[PDB]
Amino acid sequence: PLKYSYINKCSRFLSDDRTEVPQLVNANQYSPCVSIVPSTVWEDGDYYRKQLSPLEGGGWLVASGSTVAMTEQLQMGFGITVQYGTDTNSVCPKLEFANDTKIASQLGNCVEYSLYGVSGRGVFQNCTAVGVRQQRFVYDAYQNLVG
Amino acid sequence: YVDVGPDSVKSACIEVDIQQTFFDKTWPRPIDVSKADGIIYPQGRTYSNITITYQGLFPYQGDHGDMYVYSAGHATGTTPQKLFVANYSQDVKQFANGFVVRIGAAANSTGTVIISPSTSATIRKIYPAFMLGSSVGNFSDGKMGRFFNHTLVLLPDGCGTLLRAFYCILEPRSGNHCPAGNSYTSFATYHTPATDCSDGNYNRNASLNSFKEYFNLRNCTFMYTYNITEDEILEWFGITQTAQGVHLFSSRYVDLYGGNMFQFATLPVYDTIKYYSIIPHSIRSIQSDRKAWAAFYVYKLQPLTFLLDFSVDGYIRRAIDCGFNDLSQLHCSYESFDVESGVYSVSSFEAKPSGSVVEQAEGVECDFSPLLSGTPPQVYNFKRLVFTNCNYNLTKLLSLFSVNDFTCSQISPAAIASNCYSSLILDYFSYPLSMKSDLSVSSAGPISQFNYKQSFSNPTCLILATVPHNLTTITKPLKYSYINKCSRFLSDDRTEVPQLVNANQYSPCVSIVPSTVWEDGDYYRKQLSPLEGGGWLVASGSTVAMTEQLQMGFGITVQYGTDTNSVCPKLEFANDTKIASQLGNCVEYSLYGVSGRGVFQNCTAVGVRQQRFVYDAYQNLVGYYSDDGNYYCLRACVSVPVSVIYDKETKTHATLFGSVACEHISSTMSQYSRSTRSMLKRRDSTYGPLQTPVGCVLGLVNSSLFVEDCKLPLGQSLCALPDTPS
Amino acid sequence: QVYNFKRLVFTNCNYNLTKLLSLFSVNDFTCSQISPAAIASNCYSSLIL
Ligand SMILES: *[C@@H]1O[C@H](CO)[C@@H](O[C@@H]2O[C@H](CO)[C@@H](O)[C@H](O)[C@H]2NC(C)=O)[C@H](O)[C@H]1NC(C)=O
Ligand SMILES: *[C@@H]1O[C@H](CO)[C@@H](O[C@@H]2O[C@H](CO)[C@@H](O)[C@H](O)[C@H]2NC(C)=O)[C@H](O)[C@H]1NC(C)=O
Ligand SMILES: *[C@@H]1O[C@H](CO)[C@@H](O[C@@H]2O[C@H](CO)[C@@H](O)[C@H](O)[C@H]2NC(C)=O)[C@H](O)[C@H]1NC(C)=O
Ligand SMILES: *[C@@H]1O[C@H](CO)[C@@H](O)[C@H](O)[C@H]1NC(C)=O
Ligand SMILES: *[C@@H]1O[C@H](CO)[C@@H](O)[C@H](O)[C@H]1NC(C)=O
Ligand SMILES: *[C@@H]1O[C@H](CO)[C@@H](O)[C@H](O)[C@H]1NC(C)=O
Ligand SMILES: *[C@@H]1O[C@H](CO)[C@@H](O)[C@H](O)[C@H]1NC(C)=O
Ligand SMILES: *[C@@H]1O[C@H](CO)[C@@H](O)[C@H](O)[C@H]1NC(C)=O
Ligand SMILES: *[C@@H]1O[C@H](CO)[C@@H](O)[C@H](O)[C@H]1NC(C)=O
Ligand SMILES: *[C@@H]1O[C@H](CO)[C@@H](O)[C@H](O)[C@H]1NC(C)=O
Ligand SMILES: *[C@@H]1O[C@H](CO)[C@@H](O)[C@H](O)[C@H]1NC(C)=O
Repeated sequence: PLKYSYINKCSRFLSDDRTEVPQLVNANQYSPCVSIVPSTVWEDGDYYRKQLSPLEGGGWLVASGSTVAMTEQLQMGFGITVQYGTDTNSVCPKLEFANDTKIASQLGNCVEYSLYGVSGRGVFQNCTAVGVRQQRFVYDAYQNLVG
Repeated sequence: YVDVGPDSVKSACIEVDIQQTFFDKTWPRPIDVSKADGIIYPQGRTYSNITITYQGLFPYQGDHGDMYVYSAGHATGTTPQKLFVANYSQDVKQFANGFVVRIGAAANSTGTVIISPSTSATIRKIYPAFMLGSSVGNFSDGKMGRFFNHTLVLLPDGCGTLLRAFYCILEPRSGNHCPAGNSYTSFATYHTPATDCSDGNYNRNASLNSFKEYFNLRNCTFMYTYNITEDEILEWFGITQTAQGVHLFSSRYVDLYGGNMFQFATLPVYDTIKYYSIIPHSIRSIQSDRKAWAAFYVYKLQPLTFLLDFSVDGYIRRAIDCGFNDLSQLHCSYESFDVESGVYSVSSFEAKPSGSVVEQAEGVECDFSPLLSGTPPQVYNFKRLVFTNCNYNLTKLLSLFSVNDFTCSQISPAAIASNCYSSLILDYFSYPLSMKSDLSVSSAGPISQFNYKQSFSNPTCLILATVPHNLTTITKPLKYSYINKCSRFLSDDRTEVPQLVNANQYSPCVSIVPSTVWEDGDYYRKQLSPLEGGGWLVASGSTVAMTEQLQMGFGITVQYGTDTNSVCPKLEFANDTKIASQLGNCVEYSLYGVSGRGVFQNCTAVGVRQQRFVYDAYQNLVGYYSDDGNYYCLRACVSVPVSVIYDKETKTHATLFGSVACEHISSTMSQYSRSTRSMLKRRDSTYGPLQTPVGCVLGLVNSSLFVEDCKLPLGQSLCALPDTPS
Repeated sequence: QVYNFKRLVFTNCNYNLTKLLSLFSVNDFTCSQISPAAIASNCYSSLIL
């Protein structure tokens, strides 16, 4: 980027032009003020305003931003999060299964396991097939895997 | 970007006539929660026949939904004419934690054409279209629902066997009857069955192209398609949004028969949805070829708790909305669909609150002129202003400076501005912003070690700010200065006693330190008096360069009280229209900034007079003196206890309101308990309330029978008989 | 820019994040509710960056 930049203001002016209320960003979501802010901030302290319609509840959207000088090598940041699902846990590290043994039946002992990233320890048995298909995991009222 | 295919052959569109009065119908469809209608299956797990409670987004049991019906447009004779559609294009709704819909439930039945209802045509399922996005606004003709940026588009295309979805930018068209044209009425889409959906060649692009005739796609970033096959059976569908993106659900893929939702698909879009609307559509079919279509419905979702009856086959078959009734509350508490017969307690009524009155005031604007001129103090020299009896508007003060640091411990900053107090105290000082890293109310920096501290017994706030170029009556210190040490030497010349500053007090070392520190690292000493046991006062300090604009800080604390609360925000009492002496049964109130709710009564005037309020041994307000010379007593307000008689043998119930008596009873309650009490009304809509010696009851019937044991005694001699066995 | 975020999500897939990490020089790596090593070895319904 020409300069690194960010929004340092995002609030709505009350229609009576005195009172004002801030609009803090929602976790994991874009702030609403992005609708008026330019893709980069052209100059430090740049600001913009939008009149708001009675459909919008009135007032003026107000926003501003600030900048930081560019560098010879780009500097970057990342955010990383993960989500644990139940039958959707298909994201994994590449498998190390090569040069091992056939799985998973042993029957056998109550062997440690992971299925689609769901860890546990236990023994398996030939069973019927209660409800319901394609949910993969089955649980009791006590939050213990049943099968 | 996405290969949506070619732009429309013309910018022109078919004219749209609004025929909405033809479409007004009353065909409500309340949710059969007992049938698990509209239930979304839990994510990723399944169960045996055990019943478990669960929490998630769900429809309300009593919701009748919103109804929309698609219909044929105008055609006459053997050919198509102009569209005749509903005004649904104007129905913008806020997104509200998703929704679910009912599609085709009226299949294999007959109804009417609606636009030409005399035909009495048989009805068949038709699939809905929608648009979602973060903003809406006026069309250049002032029409409702124009959209901004990119929006979700969901449309069946041609026959229902194909479903499409997109994320793209719409563009208005200047053709006649189109959004940038000035002949525009309202947007609509259409299908033309005469050639569309040929049996050997279904027209997969039919609906998209009619959409394209009113808008030009730009920047399409996503597209999806899905495979569907025809089946007139009812299907459920819905939408939710999470930080993982939008999710789509349907009953068709897994539980076509039972209707349980499953997550059929997901979407990559992470833009938050703020608005939702239904896309209007019409059939271009020939006037003798018209076909009526089955009704379509929509239902809102909310994060409600439900009992769920899983089938041994893993389908949810029954569910209980816990908040639907007091009866439902009982089932949820016992985690079952069969509570043992008995009398049971249920939650009480809130007793019907009403609008506020206040007895605050009075006073004059708090003079804040000491801050408007001269040089502010060094960190150990603080100025203080005590404010009592006066009115304020702190935002007026905020306009005078640029604030570079705002923080408030133990109180929101909005509240401290709006709160009324026994006192308001402001400390103010010069402060370079180079030192702002060392200052917070909890900071370990030398500024707080030796120059200033605040008590935490009272809520506090802090402000750092600088002077605007038009505030030059305020002036700069030669240098900013601070004490970076304060201790006293012991008289024996081997040890030293540190002296951290006390909260809300000047450091003792100020008595020797100069009004400014002449040089960085300067130190000073004074011999201690013999009354102090001798030894030497010691202090040292440091400086910071002067800056182009003066930099300053503020400390704010407030003091709580009752009849001493004469410091308040400026107030306006117009159109209350009355305050104390106006009753009332439950009203909100504030007296001198003391909040509460209750009812007042004209009474005596126990002492001590003029002491403001009056309290019991448990610190609850008892009553209050007023400037009308009248003592008011306060009873707070009185809640109504509730209980329920339940007869599982006949599956019937009845209720008791306790000691409250039927004189405060009304057919509906604003007081309030649970969203409905209609289950009682199933018999009691037709009868008056009945007073009993214990209390007023509903649906009891005064039989005057004498029975030795009801197994449902109401206490005293009261006894509710079960109706006779089946 | 920080108000312009780009997001990647991953489902159904296999990874070796240390090979990804080799492409940049990291001067700050921290995490919460997970060790920085375990986030690479744990399996998930999604991975979000
Ligand atoms: C389902 O749960 C019930 C618990 O109530 C188990 O008990 C049987 O339920 C059926 C259906 O109500 C009755 O007809 C039987 O008489 C019940 N058995 C007994 C001993 O009371 C039932 O075993 C469970 N089913 C499965 C497949 O686990
Ligand atoms: C599922 O949908 C896809 C497209 O969304 C279908 O794919 C093509 O469908 C046309 C329609 O006649 C065929 O002529 C093509 O040969 C199909 N392409 C293929 C099979 O690669 C597909 O037919 C649908 N149904 C399925 C997979 O059962
Ligand atoms: C009316 O439509 C319903 C679906 O809306 C039909 O229900 C299906 O009918 C078939 C044919 O007998 C059954 O095998 C299925 O079990 C039914 N349910 C499905 C597919 O979910 C019903 O038969 C139709 N009735 C008439 C008279 O046409
Ligand atoms: C998004 O919408 C806002 C108004 O809703 C508009 O000002 C902004 O330019 C849009 N962003 C685009 C078109 O990239
Ligand atoms: C335009 O938007 C405003 C904002 O609420 C709305 O009240 C009005 O009905 C719309 N149409 C016209 C023609 O002003
Ligand atoms: C037990 O498992 C085998 C395979 O391990 C399977 O073929 C069989 O169907 C199962 N038993 C029953 C009763 O289904
Ligand atoms: C037509 O649109 C209006 C919105 O202006 C809506 O309130 C009304 O319910 C619609 N239907 C009618 C008048 O039948
Ligand atoms: C969208 O189209 C516009 C046309 O002006 C172009 O500037 C932009 O790069 C496109 N964005 C894509 C293809 O993501
Ligand atoms: C004079 O001053 C010091 C204490 O400040 C002490 O030496 C002496 O006792 C004082 N004189 C009298 C009479 O107290
Ligand atoms: C009611 O209050 C007024 C003063 O506001 C007083 O004159 C009057 O005696 C009071 N009445 C009773 C019954 O206490
Ligand atoms: C109910 O019936 C008894 C029987 O004598 C009668 O005395 C009483 O007045 C009736 N009504 C009420 C409200 O109890």
